[PDB]
Parts: sequence; structure tokens; C-alpha cells
Amino acid sequence: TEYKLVVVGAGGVGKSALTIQLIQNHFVDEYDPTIEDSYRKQVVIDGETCLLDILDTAGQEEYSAMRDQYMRTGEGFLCVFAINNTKSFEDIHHYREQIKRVKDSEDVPMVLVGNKCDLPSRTVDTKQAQDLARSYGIPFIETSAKTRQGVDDAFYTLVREIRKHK
Amino acid sequence: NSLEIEELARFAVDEHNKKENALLEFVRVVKAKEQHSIDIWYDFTMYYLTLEAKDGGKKKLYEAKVWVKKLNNSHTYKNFKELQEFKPV
Ligand SMILES: Nc1nc2c(ncn2[C@@H]2O[C@H](COP(=O)(O)OP(=O)(O)O)[C@@H](O)[C@H]2O)c(=O)[nH]1
Ligand SMILES: [Mg+2]
Repeated sequence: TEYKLVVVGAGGVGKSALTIQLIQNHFVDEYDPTIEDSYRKQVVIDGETCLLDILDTAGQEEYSAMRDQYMRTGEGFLCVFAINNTKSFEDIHHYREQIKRVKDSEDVPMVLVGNKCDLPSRTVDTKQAQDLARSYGIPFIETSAKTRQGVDDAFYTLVREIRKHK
Repeated sequence: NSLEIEELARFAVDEHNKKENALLEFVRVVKAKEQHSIDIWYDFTMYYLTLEAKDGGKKKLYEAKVWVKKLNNSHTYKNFKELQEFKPV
């Protein structure tokens, strides 16, 4: 059993950091921001052995045949912002719009992720993110690719969201 | 279905003329097909157009492929339009 996931969000929010923490179980500081690729890891979710096929997206300014395929066949989407960058939080609405549009559906499995919750400070208020997630009817999870906080929960929640819609 | 078919066709003829030192006069579009790619930010579309054009008088058909990057969160600027193929038939 495979779950096809797609990780989206503005550059520098920690899409790669999150992905590499789930796959390789360590924090990578400086991952080439241009590198887009899919990665597979077998895991157990609620007693189920399954395979996650995750596209870490990058380079939204240029057409990607890879991303094209995953937009069409992707089952669920992690929309990531950084809790210390307001712009990345604002970009969320357009990401969601494009995902709904490509699926021609409001009811797409999706989890809103607030990354970098390790930092002592934050700019984007938690309640703001909760409020938005609620309006969309999707889960909101706070993560830290640095400390591994909420990373498993982020991807597994998505898998659970995909399960609900099947 | 697109409301910019005739426009993209004219662009094709223009871009051909420009590149190929030609003077085809666009007449009309006889067939059009779309390959729409909704991406994480932009929309990308490949247009496949069959158009009638006049070549120093005589009416000929040309198949053109036009590649269009277009945004639905901010007007123009990071939009883009490109002739990829233009061949007589
Ligand atoms: N403190 C902290 N830094 C992070 C976290 N996730 C990513 N980063 C850093 O933020 C920058 C961008 O990360 P990256 O995963 O390349 O972002 P992407 O462009 O969305 O792939 C890098 O310098 C990372 O080290 C996090 O959870 N906490
Ligand atoms: Mg990256």
C-alpha cells in the first residue's frame, strides 16, 4: 500500500528539512533549495505497514514534469509555512487554491503545517493558523524539522486524512 | 473553450514572421486544443492550434504549439508566452 504525498510552501519554510527528517531521521541545515525529488520510506501507521511516496517540491517559477505528475496523482498535500515568516503564511491560500483547482475539488486531503516551532520567538500567531485551518476544514500541526517536533504527526495525520477520503 | 485562441494564433504568426523573416497574414483558427497544467503556483498551458494564414497571397494551414505560463494570484509580469512549433500542413 502506497500513499502519494506532496509537500508545498514558499522556499525556505523547511519542506526539504521536514521530508529528510521523516525519511532519514536527521536534520539537514543547508539543503540545495533548487533540488526537487521524490523519496520513499516504508513505515507503520496505526498498525498498517505502508509505503509513503513524498515529493519535496522546489522551483515553483519553472514547469516540472515531475510536479505535474504528482499534482495529478498525489493523494494528499502538506501546505507548509514558517511560524517566523508571515509571507509564507499568506502564500498558503494560493497553494490551497491551486491544489483544489488541479483536483477540481474542495475536499482534498490536506494538512496545514507551521514549521520552525523550535525557535524561542514567532511572528505568525498560532490562533491565526488554527483559525485558518478551521475555515478550510483541515488539521493544523506545528512542527520543527530541527528537533523532530510533530514531524511524524504531520505526515501521519495526512495519511489518516487520505484514509478518511477513501 | 479559451477566450484567447485567436490572440495566441496571431502571436504564433507574428513570432514565426519575426523569427523566419516571413510575412504570413493570419486569417483564422480552424482547430484548437489545450493541455492545461495546474501547478503549485502558476498555470502552464500548451496550445495546439491549426490556423489558416496567407503566404504572399495563397492560403495555407499551419499547426502551431504555444506555451503559456500564467498566474492566478497576481496580474502579468511573471506571465509568459512562447512559440514552440509552427509547421505547414
Ligand atoms: N530552526 C529551524 N530551522 C529550520 C527548520 N526547518 C528548516 N530550517 C532551516 O530553514 C532553511 C530552509 O530549509 P529548507 O528545508 O531548505 O526549506 P525549503 O526551501 O522549503 O526546502 C534552512 O537553513 C534550514 O536549516 C526548523 O524546523 N527549525
Ligand atoms: Mg527544499
